[PDB]
Amino acid sequence: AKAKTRSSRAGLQFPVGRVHRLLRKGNYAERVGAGAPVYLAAVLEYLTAEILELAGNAARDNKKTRIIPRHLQLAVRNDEELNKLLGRVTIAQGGVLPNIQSVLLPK
Amino acid sequence: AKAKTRSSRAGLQFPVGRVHRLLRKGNYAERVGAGAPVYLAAVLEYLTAEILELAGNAARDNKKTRIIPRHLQLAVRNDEELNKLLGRVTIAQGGVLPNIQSVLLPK
Amino acid sequence: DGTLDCISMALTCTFNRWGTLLAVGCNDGRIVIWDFLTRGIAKIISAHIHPVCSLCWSRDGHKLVSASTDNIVSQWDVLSGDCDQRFRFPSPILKVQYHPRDQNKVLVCPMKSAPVMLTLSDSKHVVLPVDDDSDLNVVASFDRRGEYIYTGNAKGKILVLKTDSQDLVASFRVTTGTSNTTAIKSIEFARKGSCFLINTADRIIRVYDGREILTCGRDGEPEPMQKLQDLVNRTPWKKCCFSGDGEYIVAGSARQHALYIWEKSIGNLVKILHGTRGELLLDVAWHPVRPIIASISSGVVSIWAQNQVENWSA
Amino acid sequence: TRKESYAIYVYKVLKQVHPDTGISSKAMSIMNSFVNDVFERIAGEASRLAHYNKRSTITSREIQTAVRLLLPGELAKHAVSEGTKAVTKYTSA
Amino acid sequence: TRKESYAIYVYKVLKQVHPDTGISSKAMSIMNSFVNDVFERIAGEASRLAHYNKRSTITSREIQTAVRLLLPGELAKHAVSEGTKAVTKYTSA
Amino acid sequence: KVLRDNIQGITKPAIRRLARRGGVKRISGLIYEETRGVLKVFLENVIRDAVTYTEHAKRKTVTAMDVVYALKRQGRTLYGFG
Amino acid sequence: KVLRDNIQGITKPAIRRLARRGGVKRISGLIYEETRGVLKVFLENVIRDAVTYTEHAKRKTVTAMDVVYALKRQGRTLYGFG
Amino acid sequence: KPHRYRPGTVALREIRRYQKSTELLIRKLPFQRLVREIAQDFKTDLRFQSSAVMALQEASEAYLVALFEDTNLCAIHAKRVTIMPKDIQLARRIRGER
Amino acid sequence: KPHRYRPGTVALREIRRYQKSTELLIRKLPFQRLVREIAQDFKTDLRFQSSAVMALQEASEAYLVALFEDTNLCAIHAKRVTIMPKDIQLARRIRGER
DNA sequence: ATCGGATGTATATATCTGACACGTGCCTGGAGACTAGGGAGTAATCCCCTTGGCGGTTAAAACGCGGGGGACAGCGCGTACGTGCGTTTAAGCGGTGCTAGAGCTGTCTACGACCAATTGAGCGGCCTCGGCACCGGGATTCTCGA
DNA sequence: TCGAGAATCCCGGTGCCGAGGCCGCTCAATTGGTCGTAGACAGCTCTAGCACCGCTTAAACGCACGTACGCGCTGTCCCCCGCGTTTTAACCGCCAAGGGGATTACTCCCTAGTCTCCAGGCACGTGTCAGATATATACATCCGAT
Repeated sequence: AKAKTRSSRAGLQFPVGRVHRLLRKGNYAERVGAGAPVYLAAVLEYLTAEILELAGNAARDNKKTRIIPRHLQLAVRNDEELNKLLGRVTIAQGGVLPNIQSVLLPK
Repeated sequence: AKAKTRSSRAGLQFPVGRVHRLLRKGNYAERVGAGAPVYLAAVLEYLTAEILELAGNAARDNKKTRIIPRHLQLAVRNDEELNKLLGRVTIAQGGVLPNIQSVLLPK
Repeated sequence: DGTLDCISMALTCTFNRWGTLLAVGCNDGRIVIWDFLTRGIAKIISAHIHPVCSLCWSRDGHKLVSASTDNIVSQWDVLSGDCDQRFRFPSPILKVQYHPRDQNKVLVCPMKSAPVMLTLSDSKHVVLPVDDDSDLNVVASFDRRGEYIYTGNAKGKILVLKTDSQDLVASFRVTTGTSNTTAIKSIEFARKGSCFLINTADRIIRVYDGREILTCGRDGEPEPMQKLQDLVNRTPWKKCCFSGDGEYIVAGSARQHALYIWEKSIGNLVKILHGTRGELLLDVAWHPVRPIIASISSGVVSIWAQNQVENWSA
Repeated sequence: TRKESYAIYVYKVLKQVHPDTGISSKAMSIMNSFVNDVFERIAGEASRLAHYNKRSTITSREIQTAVRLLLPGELAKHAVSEGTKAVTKYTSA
Repeated sequence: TRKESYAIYVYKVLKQVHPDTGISSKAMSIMNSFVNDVFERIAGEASRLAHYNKRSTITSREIQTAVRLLLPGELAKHAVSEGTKAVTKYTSA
Repeated sequence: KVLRDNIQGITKPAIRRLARRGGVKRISGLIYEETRGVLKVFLENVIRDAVTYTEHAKRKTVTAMDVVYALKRQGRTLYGFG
Repeated sequence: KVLRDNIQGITKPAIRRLARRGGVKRISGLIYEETRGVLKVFLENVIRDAVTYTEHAKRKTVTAMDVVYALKRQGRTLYGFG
Repeated sequence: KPHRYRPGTVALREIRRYQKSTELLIRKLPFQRLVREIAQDFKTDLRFQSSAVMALQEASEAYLVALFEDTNLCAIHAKRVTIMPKDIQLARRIRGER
Repeated sequence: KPHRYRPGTVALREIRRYQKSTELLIRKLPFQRLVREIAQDFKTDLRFQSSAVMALQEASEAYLVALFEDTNLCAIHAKRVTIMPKDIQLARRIRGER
């Protein structure tokens, strides 16, 4: 009767028990494997780390401590693979990255 | 006690029991309602009737009996609602409805 | 960058050991041995009346071999100008080649027959074998070391045999990208080491190294040291060969009357000497010890001087 | 291996709407896959909607709403009409 | 009513990535919605794959295939490496 | 308490600022009301689906989740609200 | 039995007939090989996903269902094969 | 001597400013009344959560930004710098909105 | 006196013919070898069902037809009748393929 | 190309907050422990479909060959649109006020789940014939120099 | 601008294999019950949405006006269409080996399901400081006189 959360067993910061319960009661399959929630929480944690890295980078670049939606937009737009992941997704208070076309410049 | 299929009781041609089995094995809910497969068979029959009527009209217009994929594609493209339903769909051997732009015509 | 108007009716061009004499088998069946230094005639030997399809210089630059369209293979000398040998055999010849290390064996490639190595001393000759048994258009060439013969069939199959025993020391059917087969146009060599090249009919010159070829032996999968072609025009080359130093390789685009020189190691295109658009290029060769390129277009000889930076700035 | 399909039902519906009209096996397979795709889309939308309402039983109302969502306009109108009529016919017995 | 979310976990991974920085409530809601969306994408792909293989047990291999399908290139590579490491650490308990 | 004819709630300078955000330099007048139609058209899709969800929910108002799902089923999913 | 460099399997007259089907009247040469790239690019998506499905199937060949699912997950579903 | 910038310069400056900024470029209450008036087409006395209404408005605003983006693209492709209704119709046609 | 049609007329006739026709406008074996060569990027000795290969080829062919369609649309919008690589790039950009 | 000037924009400082970090008590969902069953893994076999190759045909790709026509660049223009200045309008805040409907809880019932017993609808497999693919030819119809 | 000439429409005839009707032979659909529970309904709550007031003011409407960019026309000129020849390799038909695809039969290790327990997560306060707003300043930038 030694208590220990499954997230610690995987050494992650996402709730493996919660995602396992959700995959169970979410009607995706008759049965759910044991390591599948661990793997899914792992990939979710990796994706969150990847996006939050660029988010905090842009926030520090703008001298802002708390990350704002604009920083999320800049992060997901500057990255190539991340933008390809969210190619048809919009963000609240996201706006558009600064982008001026070539000919539009004065001459 | 004799047995009659539900489609006969519903006055339908599509297999109601087969749709019920598909819904059960499809992991769409913990338990499918009684009238849900009947309703689904009904709407599927209506859609098939519409598309096949248009296809047969096109085939009779082409002086042929055997409905070929070309007739199906032409019938699909010759209806606004059906096109919007299948705009993201590619039909085999379909080609494109005969269409030429304006300026491409000589003078 | 030059021409030779005194030479007319040209069909072939070959270089001697020092490359100072160009043998021109003329349309009227004569051989003009033209000297490079004096830019004039070194010898003229009226061999026959049939156009010479191919010539080949001796290792010591003394003997020469003519192959007229009369199905006649003959051997002559540069100085005497007398017919040392003359023989007739059917299936007119496309390529004759002296043994690079021997002055008796000469390779001769007939149309409807397998290549035959004939002895200059006596009446002995060895018929080279055939893999696919239905070539009917086959090329062959002696190796640079005078120890092997590469034979290319009409279906990409290449047999490397020993120049003496003609035993199977290597064999490989080369791909064509599309994994099909292709009739071998030419198999030529360089003067240095063993790096050689194969010009095919699917417009891909393959720069191979004969060491790995001999190493693979049976059912080998050899890949060329370099791939050469014209990506923008897709020109089947009538003849391809190394430069004088061998580090560069020249190919003769006959359809558009030009010469294309690439490298060997990296194989990048050195440059393109595009001749006059009018004529039809037939033959091409490079001076073995000089940066000179002797081409032959529509029957007349043209010269290309890759002059270095001097002669105008010193 | 018994491979379940809808060919016979498409044939019946065709004979109903078009008595003396033929159909190719290729076009029959296209129609079968089209039925399968429409059924998949409708079932997925209905399941998502039912889950959004924290329900667990896909019923006639769910399918009607999913049809109103997926088909545009008069197609959806005639579809809901036919579905209601079939539901009435089945429930009457 | 305890309407759950992923807020605390996003906060934790943020602190472990950048301790000095913080995050607003709206940005946290965006992160929660994005997590839910990508997780539902992966779940749907896994369910579709399981149905395609007629298997009723979603396991780690299904998630591997789903993430290799969804995430592009190097994202997928790093994600599958992290997932394999995590599942190996967990199974070695 | 009935609303009508408020399509002009979107104004010419508002559309112009929106186009400026879109990087547009010069705009013709015939665009503005034209754009309005487009905008309205757009709503007639999502708005419809929105109420449809509420129609199934047997409720009488619209939640954020409703419009999020409506945009999702239209391939225009939106984050920040669930 | 190894294949390579067969991108020219698509030919200029083939692309031209395809464009004619697309109703194109006049075409520049710089299109042709350009188009090739596009085509190749397209495959690098679906083809990839294709083998991925087989990768999960622990098989060694590709079935029609595989490429159908690959096109489906890319919003380009295809009928006629399941 | 009053000073006036050349045309487009003020437009470019406003473009930079708005690309940098993030707030909504549409007045709240007019858009809300418009949403109510349009929803009248489906059922009366339909209420709305304020947050839901601004979410809808901002999603549609971002869709409008995107649409203006491709219209600008087709315009600069047409060797022009002024968008025209034909360009918007072309963009919506390519996107598959008709 | 040899006869020659004006340019485009034969092109328009072929357009009508191919719009009427339905067979594949790409040779089978070259496309199949291309698919094998491209799949070599993921695993060797990968076999393919013939029907699967023609299904892939025809789906990609229809995608190419669609792409040429919008390129034609942007071209006729640009007051031109000759498609250009910039037009294809614009079409793929609007479709969201880059 | 240059310099003075106006305008707009980035900055520092003040300072003022309200959203935000976190500390807490409590709940319930997640971890532990245990039991059943059976989907998945293994192996062995059968076989269909794949890959491979060869030979003859020609439809088709490649190449080239004139030549006319759309792409494009320049030029002119005038109309429509940015821009700045006004005047005028509802937009935004917040403030209170009413309550209609979300939103929660508690039933109790009617409604599938599920299990078993039963069997004809449906499906692999088998003839079989005629609509249709192909074709030969002849009339028909679009186009291009007069 | 009317014939000449080339590509298409169509009519009739030939022959074939796919479409279709039919046949055993399952097994998945039907029917009858019993169980446990999903949610329909009733009822109570409160809060968030709805509506009006008023107040200030940023923002919208309209005008005047310069002006510059869409548009239209000329002229050139490349370049791609068009059509002939020449090449090839796609295709198709056939034959071959086997290799993984698919199936079936065992077998069990894994997971659903159940009960117990407690502990991390979550609603809810609580200071508190990161950033939002104003102001004055200092600099970067466009633009006209030169």
